[PDB]
Amino acid sequence: AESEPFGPVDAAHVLELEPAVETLRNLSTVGEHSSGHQQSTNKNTKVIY
Amino acid sequence: STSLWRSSTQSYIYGEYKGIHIIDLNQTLSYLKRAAKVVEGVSESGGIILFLGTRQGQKRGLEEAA
Amino acid sequence: TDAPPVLFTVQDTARVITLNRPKKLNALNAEMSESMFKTLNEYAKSDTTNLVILKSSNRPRSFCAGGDVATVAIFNFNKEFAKSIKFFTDEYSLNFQIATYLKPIVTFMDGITMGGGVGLSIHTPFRIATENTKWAMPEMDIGFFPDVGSTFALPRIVTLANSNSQMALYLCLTGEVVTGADAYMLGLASHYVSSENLDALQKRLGEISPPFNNDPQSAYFFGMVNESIDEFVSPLPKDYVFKYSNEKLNVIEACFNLSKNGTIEDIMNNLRQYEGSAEGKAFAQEIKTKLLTKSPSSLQIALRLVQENSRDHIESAIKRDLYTAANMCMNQDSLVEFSEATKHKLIDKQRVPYPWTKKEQLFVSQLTSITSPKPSLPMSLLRNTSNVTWTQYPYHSKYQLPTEQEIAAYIEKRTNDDTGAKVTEREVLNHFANVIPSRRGKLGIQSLCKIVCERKCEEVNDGLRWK
Amino acid sequence: NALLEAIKSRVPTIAIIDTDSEPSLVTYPIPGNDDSLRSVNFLLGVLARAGQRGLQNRLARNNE
Amino acid sequence: KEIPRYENRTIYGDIDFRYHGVKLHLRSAKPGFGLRVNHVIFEICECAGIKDLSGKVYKSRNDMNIAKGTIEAFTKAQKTLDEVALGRGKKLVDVRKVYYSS
Amino acid sequence: MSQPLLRNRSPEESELLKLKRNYNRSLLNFQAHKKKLNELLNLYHVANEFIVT
Amino acid sequence: MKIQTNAVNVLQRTSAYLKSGLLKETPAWYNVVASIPPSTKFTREPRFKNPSNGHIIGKLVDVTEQPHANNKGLYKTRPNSSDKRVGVKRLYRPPKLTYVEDRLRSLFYKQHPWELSRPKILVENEIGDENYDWSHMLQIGRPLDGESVIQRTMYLIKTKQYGDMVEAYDHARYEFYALRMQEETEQQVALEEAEMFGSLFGVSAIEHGIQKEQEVLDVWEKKVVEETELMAARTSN
Amino acid sequence: SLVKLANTCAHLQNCSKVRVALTSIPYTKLQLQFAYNLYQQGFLSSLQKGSTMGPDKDFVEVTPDNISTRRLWVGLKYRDNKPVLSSCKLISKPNSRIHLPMEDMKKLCSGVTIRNIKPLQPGELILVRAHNNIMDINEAISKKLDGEVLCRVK
Amino acid sequence: ATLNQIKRGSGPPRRKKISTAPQLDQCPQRKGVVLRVMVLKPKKPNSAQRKACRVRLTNGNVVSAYIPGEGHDAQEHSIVYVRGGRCQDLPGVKYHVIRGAGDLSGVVNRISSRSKYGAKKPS
RNA sequence: GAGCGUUAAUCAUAAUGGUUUAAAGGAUCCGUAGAAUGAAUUAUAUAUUAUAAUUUAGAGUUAAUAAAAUUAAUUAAAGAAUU
RNA sequence: GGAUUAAAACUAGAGUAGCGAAACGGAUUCGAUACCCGUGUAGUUCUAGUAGUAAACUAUGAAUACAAUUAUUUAUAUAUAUAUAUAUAAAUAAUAAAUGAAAAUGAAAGUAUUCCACCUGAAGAGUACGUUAGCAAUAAUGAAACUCAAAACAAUAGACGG
RNA sequence: AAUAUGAAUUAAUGCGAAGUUGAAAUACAGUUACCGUAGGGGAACCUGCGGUGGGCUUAUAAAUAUCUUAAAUAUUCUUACA
Ligand SMILES: [K+]
Ligand SMILES: [K+]
Ligand SMILES: [K+]
Ligand SMILES: [K+]
Ligand SMILES: [K+]
Ligand SMILES: [K+]
Ligand SMILES: [K+]
Ligand SMILES: [K+]
Ligand SMILES: [Mg+2]
Ligand SMILES: [Mg+2]
Ligand SMILES: [Mg+2]
Ligand SMILES: [Mg+2]
Ligand SMILES: [Mg+2]
Ligand SMILES: [Mg+2]
Ligand SMILES: [Mg+2]
Ligand SMILES: [Mg+2]
Ligand SMILES: [Mg+2]
Ligand SMILES: [Mg+2]
Ligand SMILES: [Mg+2]
Ligand SMILES: [Mg+2]
Ligand SMILES: [Mg+2]
Ligand SMILES: [Mg+2]
Ligand SMILES: [Mg+2]
Ligand SMILES: [Mg+2]
Ligand SMILES: [Mg+2]
Ligand SMILES: [Mg+2]
Ligand SMILES: [Mg+2]
Ligand SMILES: [Mg+2]
Ligand SMILES: [Mg+2]
Ligand SMILES: [Mg+2]
Ligand SMILES: [Mg+2]
Repeated sequence: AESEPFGPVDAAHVLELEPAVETLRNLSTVGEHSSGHQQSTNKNTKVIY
Repeated sequence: STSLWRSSTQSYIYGEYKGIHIIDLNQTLSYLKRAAKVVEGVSESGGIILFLGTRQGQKRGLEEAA
Repeated sequence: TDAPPVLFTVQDTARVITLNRPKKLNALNAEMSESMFKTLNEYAKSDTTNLVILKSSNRPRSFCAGGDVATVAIFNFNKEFAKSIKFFTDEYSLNFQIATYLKPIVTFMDGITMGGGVGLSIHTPFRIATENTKWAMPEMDIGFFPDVGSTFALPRIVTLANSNSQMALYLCLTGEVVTGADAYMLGLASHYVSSENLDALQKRLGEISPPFNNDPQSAYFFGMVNESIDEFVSPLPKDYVFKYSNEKLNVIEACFNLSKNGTIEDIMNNLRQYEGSAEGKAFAQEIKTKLLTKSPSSLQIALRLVQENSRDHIESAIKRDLYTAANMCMNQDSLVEFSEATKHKLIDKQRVPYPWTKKEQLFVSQLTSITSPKPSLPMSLLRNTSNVTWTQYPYHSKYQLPTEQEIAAYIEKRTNDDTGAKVTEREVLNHFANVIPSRRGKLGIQSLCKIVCERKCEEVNDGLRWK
Repeated sequence: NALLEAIKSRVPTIAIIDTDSEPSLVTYPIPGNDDSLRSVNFLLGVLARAGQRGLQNRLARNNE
Repeated sequence: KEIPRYENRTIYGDIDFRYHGVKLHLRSAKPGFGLRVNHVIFEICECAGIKDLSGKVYKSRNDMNIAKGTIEAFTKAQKTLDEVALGRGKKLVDVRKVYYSS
Repeated sequence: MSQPLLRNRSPEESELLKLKRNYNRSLLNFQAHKKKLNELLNLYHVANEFIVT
Repeated sequence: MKIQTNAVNVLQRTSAYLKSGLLKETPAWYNVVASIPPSTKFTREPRFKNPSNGHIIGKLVDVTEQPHANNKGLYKTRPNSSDKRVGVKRLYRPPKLTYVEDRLRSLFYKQHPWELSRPKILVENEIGDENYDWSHMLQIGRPLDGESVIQRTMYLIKTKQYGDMVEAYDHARYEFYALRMQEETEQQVALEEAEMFGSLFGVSAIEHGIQKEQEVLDVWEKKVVEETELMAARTSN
Repeated sequence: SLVKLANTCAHLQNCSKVRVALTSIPYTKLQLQFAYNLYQQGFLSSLQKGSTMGPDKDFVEVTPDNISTRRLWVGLKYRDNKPVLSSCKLISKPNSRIHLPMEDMKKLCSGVTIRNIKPLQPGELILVRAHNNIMDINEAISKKLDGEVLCRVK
Repeated sequence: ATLNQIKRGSGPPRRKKISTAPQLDQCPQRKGVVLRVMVLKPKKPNSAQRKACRVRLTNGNVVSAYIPGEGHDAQEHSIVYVRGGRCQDLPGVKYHVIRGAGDLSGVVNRISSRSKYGAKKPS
């Protein structure tokens, strides 16, 4: 519709992707000394030595 | 004559009478006013206005208009 | 399932709003007002809509016979005051949106345009009249006031005998009906177009678009709309004679010339003590008769608003009308008879005037209370997409016939120029018909200029003096 | 010939368009009888006076 | 002549245009796609400023008529988003462009 | 859009329709029958000029 | 001929020249055309009424609107073949303008053939200036002729003084005869009175005709003689 | 009838080429739904019920007595010397009907040629029929509906 | 063609190059014995004495093979290896004998394109 | 490039085709199958299909009124001329 | 699948003026198994059959929906101040748009939908072989190898034309 | 009986060079060509019968013309008159 608002979040839903701002934020928490760096969801595989 | 009709003019026609098509003067007036404003604008802007008419007798009108 | 009260349609880049209550003469209720108010906000945000066209589907019978006040009267009789205040908040908020709308709005006043209808057109710089136009403000006979911002518009747009809002007070206090060409010559209508040409004009309005990198809200596009309408204007009827003669214009300008603290009695005194021509004297008696068959309270309230909304900004004038309307439906001090009079005339068909009881002279404090917001009843106008206020219409002057104050300004300026030349009536006509770009060739412009000079200017030698 | 040259040269054109004439070949058509000298001279006269008023308004703005 | 260009790099959508015996099938392409088209069409796209384009020519492959047909297709067979929006009274949004907007 | 596309004939409307249609067929049959008799009458008037003996 | 595109888009083609830089200077017409856009739809438009007689175009009478029997005595119970043919073409064909006055005009000149011999000027002066009161036949500004009768007849039927058009027409005809007889006498008498005071005239109408006939009869005499001598020689063969 | 729909799509193309402002189409539920979608999408200026002779000015109830004489009247739009409704073609043809799941409709709107159907182009309208209702393909995808891909309008 | 005609077989003809060496039986080359060496005249507008040879292949097919290069030592009963490739100006000569294979020696004193004429590299 | 060439092969390289005049409308029509195609409204269902009811715009039947004297088959006649 | 299907041809029985393959003669010609002339058999005709072929052509399968004009006839209907006028169809002609390699098509060779037939370089070839049908002549069906880089249509400018 | 092979024997056809006997076709090609069919002839071809245009739509005259204020008035006219 001529007066319907369509923004980045709506576009993200149409393209079935996380918002571009979210992608930027997730890419900033990758540095080893950066905030948000987390890796624990994989510690669920039984191992025997 | 209705026999010489160029049907692309259909929207300007008011009707047919005595074997000819009658032009809708209400539209002629609106088109004439629009055309007149264009001539006035170009004249007021300093443009070159050329009046072309090659039917017999038109020269007098054409010369005075220029 | 039922036919919608207001119909919305697309006309190329123009959006057509059509009032669709033929059986009620397109009377405006809360539903209609709310629908139009909401749809206009959307069109303001849209980048594909260049202009809006407000018309009726009942033309030439009526465009809008006025707000639906008969229903508001029943609310008052049932103490449904919340319903009544909703009806006026919607209507007045729509009148404020139209006044401040940034895109051109073109109203086709093809029929009875009385009351709310005036509010739908008076606030648009492109208010087109036709032979079938019948402009009137018949509120004094129903016990109400001149609403829909008519106390801010009429004192600023009328052309003749309106230096001190004299003509504005004459129309609001007498409820005189103006017809077609007369409405255009008075300034009530910006343009005069034959009804037969409305179809063609509508199509042309939809086809025109802002050029290059200009939005439809630019002054450039407003000029384009004005030119398009002018191409459809036709010369006035040969026999047509203006409704008000100079003598009748002299009675209004003198008998309705009050001060900042004037009263309806002062007008009654002038109409009762007027001296001059026999026609003028007889004309003053006719006004006196009419003004004595109105609501004694409504006349005083109308005068108050005209003297208050003639120097205020648009938002404060429209807000003051909402307060007055609410302070009248809820008659706390039994000072008005709006509800009882409305039932006597509309709900019940009675030709005779309602016998008035509140025949006193309200004080300045009483009038202030009736036109001031009560701290217990909070009412505010709905927010529009423009949210702007101003003391002068931004476009009305450019595209209507000039007022008597604009002609005077040019005579005074020309008469006080270093040229040391003489101002001549012929030079005045030329300056208004063939000089101003937006007024070039404007219908009935030379006739109006001659009415002003023949009644306001003194011709001495080859010059003109502003009596 | 003249109309097609005007199109090629991007020159706006005005013309009287009779019922047997093609409207789209001109920028601003004027529907009307093109065979009578009275009709033509009437329409030409109106356009000529419109031009005159434009010229007079340009010469006036130069003076003042 | 001026030819409409979407994002000044490609055409608006796809074009199936017939110029005399030449059948032109032109498709718009993503940024960085390059010109993958008939050699005659390639040269025209270079001069016009088209960077991304795919297409195939069927039936006649006469160079002269491909060039003229291409020019005609770029002008008579394209419609800008703005022209479509105004004609239909609708808003047309480029989803890819909105996704990277503020 | 909400209006139904078709409204079926009410049983009463179908009765009046059948009356008119039966009348139309009957009137045409009667008018043809009377025309034939009027031709038989005009042939009787002239059969005195015809020879069978 | 194809609907042309390049005549109405001169502004847009010019704007591309200016934006690119191919054209350095804005043309004088450029601003004027931008403010006054050309009409570019060139569509065929339907029409729903004949402006002359107010006949409605595009209306189909449904069988529900014809409940009574027809002239044949039969009821209509189903649409006929004509009702089932799409009639869109009638919406676009220029309507034939008709006028009741045209029928009377043909009648008047059939009844009075010699009124045709009175020259009529078709060149108009100003149609908008005609202020005629058709309560009387004579009008200042126009001749007395057949049209005076027709307009008088219409005024009578419009004022409802007469009901039948024939009666109004006959009433107008007699008013016309009276005025024509007063003018035939004013001219005869004026000529008679002038001759009685010594007015002299070079050539009368009868004399003018004799002179013209002589010019023709003189050329005819020569040719006849010539062609009556070639025949004699050719026949001698 | 898909045949009737094919006739209507061709008819609209013919009328656009000559630039007639008003034309008529057969009076059926499918035609009405088809026209209504075009009207809401801005391809048609107006949509009125009427007769063989023209649009109705006042409401005329449709019954078996006049059903054979009913028509739908549609107004065509033209802007800037170009028709708004330039082309109108069927996707699902009478002799080859195409039913797609919602997953394949999403691919069609994403640039993927499905079952030889060229993908949706910018500014194009593709209509889908599901349970005898006609809707835009994007609306069918929103409602998770599977349906027949009827036609594409540009 | 209609949709049903396509269902019944109608369709575009397939494009695939056809074999021009049918006598080899889809083999790169076949051994043969020269039956008779011959000299043939090109078709116009060419003029030359083109050396050819009739050969009986190990599969029983008898073919005419062109002997390329300047000078050859092929005789009757010589063992030759035949490959595909026609002599354009000689109609009916659709094959070539391989120089430097069997009893056919490489071109004497060939300097350029030696591999095409069975000539070994000079030290 | 430790490969290069050549021969033998496979895939790709235009039906996002055509049939007055270039390859290509069957002499013509009738009509069977068609796992060919095909009206309208409503209600269900398991749904572009099925079923049921209802409808008359395609396709038919019978009359009435007007019009026309051709096309088949058969029989009975006439005419100018020729030998 | 069925039926009908020009001319020629064939099987029987009639007919046979004129025309007329062939044949035999007369001319023409360097020659003249021709064109022209004569005599003129089959055939051309009728009845009962066989056969199913033609540039059997609009070199254009059938059906349906739809799109801008004019002219001219025809048909039906309507009206009247009675002989025209107004309507709605059909046909034909010239066109717009559209289509097309163009010539052009023009209500289709346009916009669409449905069904059938048919085509896939030239030549070989509508031939060979087989099969089916027929008294027969034949008709239908219908290849491949070898060879070649051709071959064809519309249009353009010339040259030429007894 | 089928399939394959060779085969006495026998039929059709292509290309290549290259003359010979005629001059059939393309122009009115010097007898309009071609289609179907029949007969005849060194060879092309000739002849009969019907069909087709992919040949004649290439289509282009038995000629004959008239009266109202010729001007002190129309012809001039520059936003004037009204
Ligand atoms: K073709
Ligand atoms: K069959
Ligand atoms: K015989
Ligand atoms: K033929
Ligand atoms: K068929
Ligand atoms: K020959
Ligand atoms: K033959
Ligand atoms: K023959
Ligand atoms: Mg003309
Ligand atoms: Mg390696
Ligand atoms: Mg492929
Ligand atoms: Mg075909
Ligand atoms: Mg055929
Ligand atoms: Mg054939
Ligand atoms: Mg029927
Ligand atoms: Mg026999
Ligand atoms: Mg002979
Ligand atoms: Mg048979
Ligand atoms: Mg044969
Ligand atoms: Mg055949
Ligand atoms: Mg035939
Ligand atoms: Mg049939
Ligand atoms: Mg055979
Ligand atoms: Mg050719
Ligand atoms: Mg010869
Ligand atoms: Mg020859
Ligand atoms: Mg010959
Ligand atoms: Mg012979
Ligand atoms: Mg012959
Ligand atoms: Mg020839
Ligand atoms: Mg020819």
